[PDB]
Amino acid sequence: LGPLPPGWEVRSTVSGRIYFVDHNNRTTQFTDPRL
Amino acid sequence: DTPPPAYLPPEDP
Repeated sequence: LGPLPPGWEVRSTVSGRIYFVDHNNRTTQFTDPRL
Repeated sequence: DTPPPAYLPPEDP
């Protein structure tokens, strides 16, 4: 709904699914904060 | 979609 945290890599696939792969804290999430 | 995979560095055009 707003901000994107630094360290967040957006690993996207053509299916239309963005899925989070943060290289810093090492975390994975389907909820994208930019939306 | 299903539960999220492990983390990789991204392929994004």
